[PDB]
Amino acid sequence: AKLVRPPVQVYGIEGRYATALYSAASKQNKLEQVEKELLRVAQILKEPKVAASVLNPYVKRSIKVKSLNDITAKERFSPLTTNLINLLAENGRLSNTQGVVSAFSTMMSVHRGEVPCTVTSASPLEEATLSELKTVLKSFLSQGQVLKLEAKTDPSILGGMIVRIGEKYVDMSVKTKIQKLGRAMRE
Amino acid sequence: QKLFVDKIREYKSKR
Amino acid sequence: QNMMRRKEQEHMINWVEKHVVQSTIAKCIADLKLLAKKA
Amino acid sequence: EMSSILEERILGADTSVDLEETGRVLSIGDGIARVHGLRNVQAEEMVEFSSGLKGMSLNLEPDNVGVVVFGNDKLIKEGDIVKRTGAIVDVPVGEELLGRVVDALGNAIDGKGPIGSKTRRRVGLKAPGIIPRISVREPMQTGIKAVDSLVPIGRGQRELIIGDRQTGKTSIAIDTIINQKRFNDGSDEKKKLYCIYVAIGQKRSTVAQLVKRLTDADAMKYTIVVSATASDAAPLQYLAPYSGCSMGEYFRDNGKHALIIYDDLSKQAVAYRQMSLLLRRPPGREAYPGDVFYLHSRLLERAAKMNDAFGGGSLTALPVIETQAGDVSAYIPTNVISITDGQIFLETELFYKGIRPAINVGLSVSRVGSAAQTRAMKQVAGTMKLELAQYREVALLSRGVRLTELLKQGQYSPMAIEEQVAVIYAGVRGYLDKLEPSKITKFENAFLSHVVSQHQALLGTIRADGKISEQSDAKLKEIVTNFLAGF
Amino acid sequence: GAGSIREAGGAFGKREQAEEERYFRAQSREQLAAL
Amino acid sequence: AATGRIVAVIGAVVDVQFDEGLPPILNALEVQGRETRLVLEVAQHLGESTVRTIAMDGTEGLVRGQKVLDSGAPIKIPVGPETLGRIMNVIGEPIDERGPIKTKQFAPIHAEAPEFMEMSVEQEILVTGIKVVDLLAPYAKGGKIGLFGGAGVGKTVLIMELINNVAKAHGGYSVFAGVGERTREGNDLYHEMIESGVINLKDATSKVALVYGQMNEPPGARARVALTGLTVAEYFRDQEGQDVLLFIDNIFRFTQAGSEVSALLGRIPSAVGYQPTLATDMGTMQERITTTKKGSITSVQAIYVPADDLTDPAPATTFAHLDATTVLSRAIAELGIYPAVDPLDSTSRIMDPNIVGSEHYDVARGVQKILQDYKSLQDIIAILGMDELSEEDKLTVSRARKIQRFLSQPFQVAEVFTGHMGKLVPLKETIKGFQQILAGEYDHLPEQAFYMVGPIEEAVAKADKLAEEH
Amino acid sequence: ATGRIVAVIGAVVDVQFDEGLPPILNALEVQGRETRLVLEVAQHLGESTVRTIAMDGTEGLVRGQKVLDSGAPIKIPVGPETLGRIMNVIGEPIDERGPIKTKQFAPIHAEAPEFMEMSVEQEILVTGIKVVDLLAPYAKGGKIGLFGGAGVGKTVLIMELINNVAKAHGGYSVFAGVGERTREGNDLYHEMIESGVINLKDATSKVALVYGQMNEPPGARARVALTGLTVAEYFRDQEGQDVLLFIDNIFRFTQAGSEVSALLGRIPSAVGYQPTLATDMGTMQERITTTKKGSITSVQAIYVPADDLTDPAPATTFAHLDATTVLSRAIAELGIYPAVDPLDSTSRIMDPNIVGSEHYDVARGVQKILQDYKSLQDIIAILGMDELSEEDKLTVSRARKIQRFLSQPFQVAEVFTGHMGKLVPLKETIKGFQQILAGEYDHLPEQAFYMVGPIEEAVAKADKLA
Ligand SMILES: Nc1ncnc2c1ncn2[C@@H]1O[C@H](COP(=O)(O)OP(=O)(O)OP(=O)(O)O)[C@@H](O)[C@H]1O
Ligand SMILES: Nc1ncnc2c1ncn2[C@@H]1O[C@H](COP(=O)(O)OP(=O)(O)O)[C@@H](O)[C@H]1O
Ligand SMILES: Nc1ncnc2c1ncn2[C@@H]1O[C@H](COP(=O)(O)OP(=O)(O)O)[C@@H](O)[C@H]1O
Ligand SMILES: [Mg+2]
Ligand SMILES: [Mg+2]
Ligand SMILES: [Mg+2]
Repeated sequence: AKLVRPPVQVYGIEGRYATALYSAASKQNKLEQVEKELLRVAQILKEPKVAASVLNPYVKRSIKVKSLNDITAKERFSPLTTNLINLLAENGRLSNTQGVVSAFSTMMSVHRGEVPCTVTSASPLEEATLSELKTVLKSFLSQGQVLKLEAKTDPSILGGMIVRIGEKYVDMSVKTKIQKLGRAMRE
Repeated sequence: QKLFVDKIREYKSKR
Repeated sequence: QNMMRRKEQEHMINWVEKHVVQSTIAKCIADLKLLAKKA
Repeated sequence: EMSSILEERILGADTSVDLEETGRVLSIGDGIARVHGLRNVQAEEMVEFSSGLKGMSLNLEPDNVGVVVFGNDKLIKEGDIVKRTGAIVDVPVGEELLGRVVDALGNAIDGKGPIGSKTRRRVGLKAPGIIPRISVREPMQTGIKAVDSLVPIGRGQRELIIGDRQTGKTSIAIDTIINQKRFNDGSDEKKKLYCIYVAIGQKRSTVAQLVKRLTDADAMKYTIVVSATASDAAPLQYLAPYSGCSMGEYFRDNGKHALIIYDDLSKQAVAYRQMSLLLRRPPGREAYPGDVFYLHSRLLERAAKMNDAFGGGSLTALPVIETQAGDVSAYIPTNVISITDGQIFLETELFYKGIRPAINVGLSVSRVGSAAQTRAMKQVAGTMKLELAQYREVALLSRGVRLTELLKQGQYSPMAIEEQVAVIYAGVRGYLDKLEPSKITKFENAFLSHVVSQHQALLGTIRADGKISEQSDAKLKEIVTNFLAGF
Repeated sequence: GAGSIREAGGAFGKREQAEEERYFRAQSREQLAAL
Repeated sequence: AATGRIVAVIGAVVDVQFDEGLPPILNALEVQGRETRLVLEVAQHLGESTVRTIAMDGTEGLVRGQKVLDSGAPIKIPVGPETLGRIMNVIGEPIDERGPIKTKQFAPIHAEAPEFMEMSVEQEILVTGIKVVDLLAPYAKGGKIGLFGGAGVGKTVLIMELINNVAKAHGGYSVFAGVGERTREGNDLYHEMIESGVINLKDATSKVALVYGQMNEPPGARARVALTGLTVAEYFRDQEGQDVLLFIDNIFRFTQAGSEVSALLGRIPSAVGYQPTLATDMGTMQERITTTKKGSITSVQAIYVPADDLTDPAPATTFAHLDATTVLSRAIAELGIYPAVDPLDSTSRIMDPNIVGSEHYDVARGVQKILQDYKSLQDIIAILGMDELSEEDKLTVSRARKIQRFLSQPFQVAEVFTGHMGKLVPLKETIKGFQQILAGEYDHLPEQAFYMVGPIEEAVAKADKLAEEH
Repeated sequence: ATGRIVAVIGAVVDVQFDEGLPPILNALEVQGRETRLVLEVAQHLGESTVRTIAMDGTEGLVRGQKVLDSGAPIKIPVGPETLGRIMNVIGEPIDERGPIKTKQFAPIHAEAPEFMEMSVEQEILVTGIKVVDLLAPYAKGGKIGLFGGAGVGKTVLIMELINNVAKAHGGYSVFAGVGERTREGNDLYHEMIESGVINLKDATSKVALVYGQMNEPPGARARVALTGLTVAEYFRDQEGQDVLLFIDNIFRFTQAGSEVSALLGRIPSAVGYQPTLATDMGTMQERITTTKKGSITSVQAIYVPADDLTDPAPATTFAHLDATTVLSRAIAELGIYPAVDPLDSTSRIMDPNIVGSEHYDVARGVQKILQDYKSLQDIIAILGMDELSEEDKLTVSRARKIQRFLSQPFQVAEVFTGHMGKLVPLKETIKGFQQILAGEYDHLPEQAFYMVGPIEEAVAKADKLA
């Protein structure tokens, strides 16, 4: 058959496996339960016992394969999650498990209209004006998109606002303004 | 317009 | 003359900028209003 | 000044801010930034870094964009914001650049203010096709005897100057640039040639000395000097020839005649090799990229001679190539020899034998040849070429020695075509097989002084007609015999 | 690999050309007299 | 038809991802949303539903995600008698500014070579009019010729002389394919053919089609324009059974452009930086340039020899694909002899006493023998001196120099370089003149009387003139 | 900002910063070393990881060791206090005379002077050496290069130039030892101490020494040239003095760049050199220049690998010099010292309008006769001396006399040749070579011109041998 492209494209082997599982679950209407299951297996594989066992390069492959199959049939996962963990275990990509889960999570995020928006100021600003900022930046979105804000403060901009929504980006900081007017005053 | 006035003030102040 | 007119002027252009950084929350409000005008 | 620094250098500054599409620097090293994002950036598009820098988007890979940096990558950090410009790389073109020294992007580096340029022009445009061109007929006068006589150059031709280090290539180009002064300030409009000099990878004090030489001879009022010196980033030295070529294509497309010197193209090839190796592109011979022949051919194909339905413009190119130990069979020399319409071979053996300019007339070629000469110079130069050949196979023999000592010329002394043809006349008609070669140059100095002091009407008729008529031939016989008696 | 002295083009090739063509120029201007 | 998306742009190599309907290799793809027409030729299937293509034009202004559309077939050019007198580029578009080329049939530039049973063994000597190529390395009617030479030796001048002579004395719809050469020469060729009636811009009776991809085109165009010209010639040979002429200049640029895209195509280099697929690609191209039982294609190809090497992989590989090779030497052109044909390196496959007769073969072999013994005597002349040689050796060296001069000939297209009248010498005059110089019938004449003349009659006339004037 | 080492491969150390990634060219300090180990940031790799280059040895660096970012590039002490002192790549005193008490510190990574600051004056600098002054004269404020293979006389010639020009100078001098023998640095230090040039008792010292030698890791050998550059740049800009900058050897800069580029993950260029050879060489050489704020008379010894003058490093460094003094091994075998190749050394002030018509004519005639002798060499070697015409025999005799006369005994060679060092003024050089060209000495033997000063000494030696 032919694959379905996720709304975003992730690259590397992590991206290959994440796109594979997205095309797998989208063909069966199971994206959300496998999202939960993959976050769960991330928790499971950051276990000290299991991480020191399967990330150990001199442990034989089939041993960690059957260990993963055991913990996967114990956790009562979907057949898609079982097949993914088994396929990662066969190819030897247990180090890439959390990379794959992160790529799949960001695929599901951008699938839920979640656009990453970032605002920057010299010092932390009001939360009321933060809600105003959220509502105003919402206008730059289509309906069906969601605001996921991250307000970091950078006192080097001397004031102003540096907003980056997705990849669109407006620079209202006064530092870049004095820089622009200074290069205009010099030339 | 803190930077409109400043560039015209500070230069006028430079006078 | 052109030698003095040059250096004195570039010293002038340097005075103003390290002076304005020495010298106000209406900008954060102005930035919110100017952002709505993008549409 | 006292108020003119704020009045419009500030109040008029276009301080608008707009929603722009951006990316984010993943890594940065050796002037190659890998930008994540910029989903809509075009290939070979100029982008702009958050620290005022500029860069061209060369590699469009699936996960990142390989942005070459037009400057110093010290100011760029990971996580910086790369903003689009929306336009492919372009330079300012116009007549205002005449008399300026600019860098590879068209910015003034002589401290004389901004260029008052109204129009801009891409650097990677396409050369004219087959229809817009016409035959190369008008002569491009260099003022060098050996060139203008045995290796004549037309308007619209691509003549390669090739030799080892310190043999006289830049001097040939500088003489060619200085000589056009007589035509540029004269009356006939379609004899004016606006020179362009591109300095690629040269030392900066060398370009300063060159600008001083060209302004001492008042030859800068019609010359543009694009300079991407050795301290400039590799993309700037790679872009300088295309910027200069667009500045000349401006004239070529508007009924005027231009001349462009790439000094030199070996260093452009080296800068391109570096810029492409750092982009992880596989190397070829001598680690050069695979498409370096394309790099030079798409540049030397834009030097054309348009027809009259397109204005009759022109653009003559004089690429320079440095060879290592006289090895003309190298990669880049053979590429550019295959591209151009002829060569001017310089040798160090001939250079140290007193033959300066050390133009090897045996190897020097002009694929257009006689079609790019005035009638009088053609009449004398045919016999001069044949006699010089005959001497070179038996190295008569005294006539050949006289002719070679006639070809010798000083530096920064570009003669006129009238004087050149008079000298080679006095040389080939026999009036010099009586002197000893150690006084030949003395004779020509004194003879030129006498002729330009007394016989301006004969030279005026030479300049007007273009043929050495029987009247002119007889009068010139008179003058040369009487002076030879005087000498 | 005969003719290599002329194929190289050093000192012994230039003098070969000179010797040969001066001899043959003399012979040519002498044969133009007998005609 | 399928619809793809650009996913990578690195120079002249473009990766396109097809979510459905992967296009076969060698198909042409039309990038959507451009000023002019940009065609991508599929080169590899990279897996992951992605192909790697080569661009036939510039790749500036291309965006990742730009939509590409599969045409379903290789680059199809317009073929027919309507392409006569016109100029077209690699993708079959008019570039002469005379409207569209309205043919009724379109032929893909990627086809198979004729099989073994479709071969022809007939060999008829093609009289040229040039003394050296007619005497030593004669051409065959229907054979691939080839003109080797470095830069500035006379490959283009010789191919223009051959066009002049043959394509005017011909009645079979010649075809010129300009592959990666100067555009100035393309304009000169166009106007020279227009003035000489070979291209008739009015009431079309033209007998030459033109196909031009020049030095300014990306490597894709310079690598496929030879195949475009080849396709036009293949049509003229197959669907009309005519005797066709195919002039290619220069054919080295095809392999050079292949080499220029090889590195980016993802292939380990071979020797001298060439692609690993040099020989088989050159063979796939050159095996379609052949005389079948359906027609005939007399193919004159100019072959650039980089830095006079002749052992470079591209010339050394193209030698085996020819019948009558004509190598142009630089040391001979530096003697003022023109054409610069090297008599001791040119070769023909019909130089056989059962093909050119015993007299022609014996005269050619005697010329080559005496020139080789001249080369051998030059060393003794170098170190001893011309004086001590025997009168036997002196007379053989004189005959050799006179044969050298007589091999030169003034061309009708080289008047601008020499000012001399263009001479066309029949075959029998050539054979007789060289026979008489070998026999010694003109040992009393100066060697400078044979330089740049026609038959031997003009040689003795020049001797008389030089004798009276001097 | 505090990072942790995550990789160590030779001189290249990767550091992973949890916050505040340092810019390129910054100087990082490794924590827990007996001495100061400075890492110079070279690349950003993503993942909040930088790839540095260590200025000292990297033995004992553990994955996870702490690294602090200083916030600025490598800063050396500049001023009039560095005169008479020795400092290493990072600007620390290596002469056991205590700290260098300066008031200002200058980063070793500065921008080259712009185009509008270049000066164009080309006055001649007389050295006292025959072949140099005659055929390839130096210029005050120009860039000079002494090419040459292994063991042909680059160091002897640069010590002769120091003897003749440095102590006879008015301004200041800077000697940057870049990847050469440490015993030569000790010799130079003690020679300058005995000669009063370096004074350990007061502040009348006239030379600042900067030394990173061939026993140093490649990072130090790549940046010690920049340290010397920075000292000379201070003496030019902030003092307006006329500085002399001697660099030996400047090829080790490129060689160390290649050594580290091997590990920096870069596709190599020709002869295995870094892809950034010419660009790094340009960013270094465009700082060694005379501006309209002061002059820097730069003499740089340039090693030539395997005696190949077409090697990428010398072939690239040719285009940066105003006067090249190419030494030769074929000439050095003949005992002709200095081994300067007369038909390969050039100068941009070899110009009649600059040096005078007399000087220009003498130089060009000498070069023409040497080229004629070179053209005759083949026939001379095969068919013997007899088969030359007598004109060719006279040309050969005069050319061999000129070859012997170009030789000269050096004042620095008073310990391994015995002959007194001759310093020939320019007038004596021009006069002697003009006389030899005119035929005034066709009776003296050629061994009478060998290793003499002016032409009168050649005449006296000719008389003494008879
Ligand atoms: N026609 C000439 N007559 C006399 N001297 C000349 C002539 N041309 C050049 N020279 C001298 O020979 C030297 C060569 O300088 P030039 O810059 O012209 O050569 P080049 O090819 O540019 O070498 P490079 O770029 O490597 O320095 C110069 O010192 C110049 O003064
Ligand atoms: N038959 C000839 N007679 C005189 N000159 C010639 C002849 N053939 C070539 N030449 C000269 O040699 C030059 C080479 O031109 P060209 O045909 O373009 O060679 P190529 O294409 O191989 O580089 C010509 O410009 C011309 O001056
Ligand atoms: N001008 C000279 N006079 C006498 N001997 C010399 C001279 N130059 C070099 N030599 C000899 O050649 C040797 C090479 O010395 P050196 O300058 O250290 O070569 P390099 O530095 O290029 O390796 C010296 O030991 C010296 O004996
Ligand atoms: Mg130069
Ligand atoms: Mg050709
Ligand atoms: Mg040394």
